[PDB]
Amino acid sequence: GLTYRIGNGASVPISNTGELIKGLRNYGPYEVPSLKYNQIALIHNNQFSSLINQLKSQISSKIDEVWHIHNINISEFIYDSPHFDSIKSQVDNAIDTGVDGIMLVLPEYNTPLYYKLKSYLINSIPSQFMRYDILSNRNLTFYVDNLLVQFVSKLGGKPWILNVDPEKGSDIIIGTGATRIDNVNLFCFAMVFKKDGTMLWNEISPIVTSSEYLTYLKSTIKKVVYGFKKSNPDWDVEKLTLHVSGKRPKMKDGETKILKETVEELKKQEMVSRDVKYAILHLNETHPFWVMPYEGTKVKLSSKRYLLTLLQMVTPIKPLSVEIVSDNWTSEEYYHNVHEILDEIYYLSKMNWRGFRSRNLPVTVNYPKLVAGIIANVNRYGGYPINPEGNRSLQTNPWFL
Amino acid sequence: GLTYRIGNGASVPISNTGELIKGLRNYGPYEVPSLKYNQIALIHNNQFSSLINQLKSQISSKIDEVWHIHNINISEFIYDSPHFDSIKSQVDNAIDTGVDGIMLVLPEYNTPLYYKLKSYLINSIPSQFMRYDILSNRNLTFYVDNLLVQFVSKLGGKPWILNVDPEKGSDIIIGTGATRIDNVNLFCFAMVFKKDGTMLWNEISPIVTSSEYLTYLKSTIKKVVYGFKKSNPDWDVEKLTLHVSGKRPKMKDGETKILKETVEELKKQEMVSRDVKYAILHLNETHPFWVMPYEGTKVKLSSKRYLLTLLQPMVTPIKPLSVEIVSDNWTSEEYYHNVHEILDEIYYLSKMNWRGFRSRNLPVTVNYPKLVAGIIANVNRYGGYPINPEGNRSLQTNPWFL
DNA sequence: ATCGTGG
DNA sequence: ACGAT
DNA sequence: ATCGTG
DNA sequence: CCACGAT
Ligand SMILES: C[As](C)(=O)[O-]
Ligand SMILES: C[As](C)(=O)[O-]
Ligand SMILES: [Cl-]
Ligand SMILES: [K+]
Ligand SMILES: [Mg+2]
Ligand SMILES: [Mg+2]
Ligand SMILES: [Mg+2]
Repeated sequence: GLTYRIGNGASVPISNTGELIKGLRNYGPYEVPSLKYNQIALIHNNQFSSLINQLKSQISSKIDEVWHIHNINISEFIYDSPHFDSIKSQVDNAIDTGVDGIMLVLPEYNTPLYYKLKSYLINSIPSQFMRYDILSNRNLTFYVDNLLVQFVSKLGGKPWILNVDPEKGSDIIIGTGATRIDNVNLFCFAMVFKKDGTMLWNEISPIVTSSEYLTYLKSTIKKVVYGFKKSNPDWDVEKLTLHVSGKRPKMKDGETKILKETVEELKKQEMVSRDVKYAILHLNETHPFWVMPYEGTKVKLSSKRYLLTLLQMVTPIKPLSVEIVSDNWTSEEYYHNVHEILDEIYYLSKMNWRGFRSRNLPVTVNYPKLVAGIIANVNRYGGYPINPEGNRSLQTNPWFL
Repeated sequence: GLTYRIGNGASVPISNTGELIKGLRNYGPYEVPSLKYNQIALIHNNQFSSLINQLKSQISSKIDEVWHIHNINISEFIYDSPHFDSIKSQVDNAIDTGVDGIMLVLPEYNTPLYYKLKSYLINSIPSQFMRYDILSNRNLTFYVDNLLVQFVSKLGGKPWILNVDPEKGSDIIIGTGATRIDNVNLFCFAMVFKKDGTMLWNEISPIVTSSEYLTYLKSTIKKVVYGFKKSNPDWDVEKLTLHVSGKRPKMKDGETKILKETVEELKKQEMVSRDVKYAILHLNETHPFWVMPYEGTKVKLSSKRYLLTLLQPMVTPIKPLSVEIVSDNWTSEEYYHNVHEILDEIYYLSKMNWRGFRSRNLPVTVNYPKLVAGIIANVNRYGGYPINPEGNRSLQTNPWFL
């Protein structure tokens, strides 16, 4: 009987898109974003196109009636050529007029141009890309519907959160680890989440080589907890869970030792409670299968190894492996704490803000994968480096959606 | 709603021992064995034992009331010394009086003595061994109940069969493969089953080295099909399934190639239909897990690999069975239809176990070969009388290994 | 070797 | 070692 | 790059 | 890389 909390104290069942959208119309999102300009720019090269005009009308009406963001104006900016220089001029024109976000329509598939512009925008202002070639042969309403879930989130809104019991679960969950972007290079990440699935803070390392992995893992985690604790000084962390994921160097014994060391150092500096109870978990997507009745099903493979059959004639299953690699739990509370962390992981698999029907995979694993896609391709095609440190908007918003 | 067919047209639901025993009392087993002497021998070491006396009276009453084998006489033979020669003398005395089967009580868990005597009795007469030191007033009822399931079966009875749709599944299923008895030596096996779970014929190769595996795999399958077809001349086989199991040499591509050749040779010889539709399957027990609803669940891992979540009968244990289709001549149009049928068939066969009342929840085409392998390996280890069913219609057609 | 687990 | 109908 | 599964 | 679907 799990539900999403949306606006005005209302709650709606999970797994029901139609009831969610209707819920949003009646009660609004959990948090409407507070804008500075009440202005979005739409940037395209199809000035008097009838479909740009229908796009804009659906966006304008849905922002108001579904997302309850009232009195928004959409200004258009036209670029003459679909080249970086020409598009960047309109982007810069829009920014200097004062806009809260940019909706950027590209004409065709162009990976280098996309990653160059996306990395520029990430460093500048919340943004949402669109492809005009795909838009044409597409049902517009489903297009704009899902599009605005992530754009409103990038603007700082909170579409919905999970209703969870404040007596149960982790005070915070840190999704951490690293992801390879090629055979030698990787970056480390650390993301602090509330048990209701909301991202509180994120940090990423520079792109480094696998030999630098453990050094930057500890430093990225210390960075994220320092940043989180500076902005939530009165947040008491007495129960802490780490979700470690990502295709990363296979140094499991060394990694667990450095993670355990990090927690005790954070405990040294009173970043977490005096006797914080913690567990370090490895989360791994495994081979999908199809059942030829499983929602919330937990499978025990061994004393420290579990599997969650996450649902997405036939029932496709995306199983998630969960291994408890370390914990300071007593043996009396152990099984109870196991049930809580596996429940928590299942709850977090309901919390992705990429659209209304997102992939059901824990946000602690999926959001770092979205970050990896951007970082990998910006390094591959030469865009602007993305540096969250020092930039509160990047540290506190889901810029990666 | 799967059910077992027992006697007089009656059927009882699976997974309920109480109703199955009551069903047998009311209606009899699916087939009562046809005995030659109406006599069985009980051979033991404790003439004045109250437990032996209660054992003999429970066997007598339940053979009559549960299994509907009426008017059987149970003669007794006492051996003095608990050693091979003395016991074998009483076995030989009992065989010479004219008996249908021997029930043999041994003093304790003496493994060399057991396998030497059991290999002798397998080569002679249906038999059921018991341990004197394990009998107890508390367990005697359960003891005799299950003991008789396998003994009636070894006498040629059919306790129960699976109620299955005659239009679905395989005409015959051949359980085959090999089992290593040590790092070098193995034996091959081939068993023919009806889709209702009954075993029709079984053959095993001699113990051979792993280098001889593919040769003897082919010859053993041909022997069991020649045997089935000689004794079921009109059994049309239009749909054939092979269940390949056992800890055996790593030769998957060559093994598959030989198994296909074997089927093609049996078609040429008109042992199966020249247009037989068949599949070769690898059945593998994998690591159990526990769900923290799954009865008969089929899991697809790819177009060729499947998993059956068989229940092991807070935390509920699962004993999954990997099923890989390594070869088939199915049309793409009928493929997934056929996949559903062979996976359901494997589930149904996991409900067939004539070892006792409780289902083993492992397909009979895997489990009966594991039982044979236990005997063959230990009889070689402890130097018993070698067992080979060839030329012995009794070993070929009866589940001597239970 | 009543049969199966669980240890 | 236990429990099973 | 609406986001997903095949 | 495309085909089709979602409220
Ligand atoms: C910062 As750049 C677009 O020159 O890689
Ligand atoms: C058990 As022997 C040596 O009589 O074959
Ligand atoms: Cl007693
Ligand atoms: K005895
Ligand atoms: Mg996006
Ligand atoms: Mg022999
Ligand atoms: Mg037996």
